[PDB]
Amino acid sequence: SNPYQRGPNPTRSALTADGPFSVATYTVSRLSVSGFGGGVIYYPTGTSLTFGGIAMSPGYTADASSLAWLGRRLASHGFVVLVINTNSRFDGPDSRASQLSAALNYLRTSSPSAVRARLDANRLAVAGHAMGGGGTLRIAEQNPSLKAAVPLTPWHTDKTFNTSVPVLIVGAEADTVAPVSQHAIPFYQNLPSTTPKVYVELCNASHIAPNSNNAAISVYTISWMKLWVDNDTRYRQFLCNVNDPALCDFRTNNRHCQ
Ligand SMILES: O=C(O)c1ccc(C(=O)OCCCCO)cc1
Ligand SMILES: [Ca+2]
Repeated sequence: SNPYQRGPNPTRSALTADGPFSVATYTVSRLSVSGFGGGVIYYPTGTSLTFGGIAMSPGYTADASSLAWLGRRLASHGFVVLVINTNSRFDGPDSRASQLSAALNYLRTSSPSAVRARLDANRLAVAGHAMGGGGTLRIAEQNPSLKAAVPLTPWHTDKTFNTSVPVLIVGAEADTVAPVSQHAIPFYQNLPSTTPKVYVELCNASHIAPNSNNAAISVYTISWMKLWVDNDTRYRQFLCNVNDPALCDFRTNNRHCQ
């Protein structure tokens, strides 16, 4: 009945590992594009289906490889994921927003045929690590068509974003680079009260927790993307009535659960 629904009924165990789909990659060379530094597209193969798309940005001084595990994890659960490299490794968060915007336009207008055949360009979301997550919040403000945004241990000097795009922010308790008291939590609190939003804080986690395989990040990022990109309400169970011992803070206005 939901034409965008993919994969068997989820289990928490299943969302901590690569999913039902084989994954291929397409390397986007830096010279092949303008507006961002190229990157890697992870996309499902062995299938004739189409899937929503996600543009993902790494953080300060980092490249696409720092989120390669997450790009492949999301792809394997049924998404087309472009993890970008930036024009300069020292680009700030608003620059990363512009480069996410170029990456989304590339997906919708300049995709390789192998990517486009697996892509429903009408259903796009964004995600990002650190300054990349700052850029995710800025692009959510500009582009109301986005289905979801997931900033991972985000960093931004701007603390105030206006968007109706549903936002789930992942904070890291022990983050000294983007302390949650100065970034993640102000971001959550200053988002509109009418916008479906969730803040989770991983116990004992560091700023680099998003840069390698992480069960909690996998569960919440897949579930948020499934819920909003696919309208797949089967993933409400992991985001609602939440009792998760991996988490040491949880905040929501609960607008995503019905
Ligand atoms: O995106 C990241 O992971 C990230 C974000 C911020 C810093 C940082 O040191 O902020 C202080 C200095 C600002 C520019 O020098 C480092 C890394
Ligand atoms: Ca602002």
